Amino acid sequence: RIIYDRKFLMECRN
Amino acid sequence: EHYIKHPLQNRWALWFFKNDKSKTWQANLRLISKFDTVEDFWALYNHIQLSSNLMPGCDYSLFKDGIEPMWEDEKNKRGGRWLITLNKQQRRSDLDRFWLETLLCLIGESFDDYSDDVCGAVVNVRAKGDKIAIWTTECENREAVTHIGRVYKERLGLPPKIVIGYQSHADTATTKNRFVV
Ligand SMILES: Nc1nc2c(c(=O)[nH]1)[n+](Cc1ccc(F)cc1)cn2[C@@H]1O[C@H](COP(=O)(O)O)[C@@H](O)[C@H]1O
Repeated sequence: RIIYDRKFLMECRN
Repeated sequence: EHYIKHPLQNRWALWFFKNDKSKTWQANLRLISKFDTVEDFWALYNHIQLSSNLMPGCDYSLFKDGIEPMWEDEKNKRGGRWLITLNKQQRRSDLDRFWLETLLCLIGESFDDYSDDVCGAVVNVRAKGDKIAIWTTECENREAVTHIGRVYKERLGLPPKIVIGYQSHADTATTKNRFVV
């Protein structure tokens, strides 16, 4: 099951 | 890993609603596009208007692919939603913050085993006061609904003073809270 942290997702934004 | 996009658990579809009184509610609801990776999500989010900037009467909806963002959908008709009511001062301070947090809770599968009960989320931009909601598949799944509500409120950073409600879509299409958190 694929889960992502807020922090990881924010790091990807740019 | 050097070259592969980060996949999401689900493919998601972003929808846009603009009111046009000459059309059925359904016909005003239009697909922007779909994505199933983190990079593709940011590619979409980064080019579209902040909610705070839409015309009054517009919605965004982000729903799992195969689930239409309407209560008639097989996966919505027995469900309901956790509702966040904003006032006019929160359009400034909270709307866009809260909405992005909401999207991240969806794409990141933030509700453990009960992320499967999530159908989607919608932001209503309205002169009277904005709303954000997360829709879940079954208003009778007390543990699922209640776990999603708790974690959502935590993620939004809402103080214990603020209480939010969950309403079944049956009631709404006919409003009382089945649960509050
Ligand atoms: N057939 C149909 N009509 C919908 C629908 C829908 O899913 N299906 N919705 C979206 C919706 C779905 C669930 C809710 F709890 C509240 C709103 C709004 N509408 C229409 O817009 C009116 C205003 O709703 P809104 O709060 O989305 O601006 C509703 O009373 C209804 O006539």
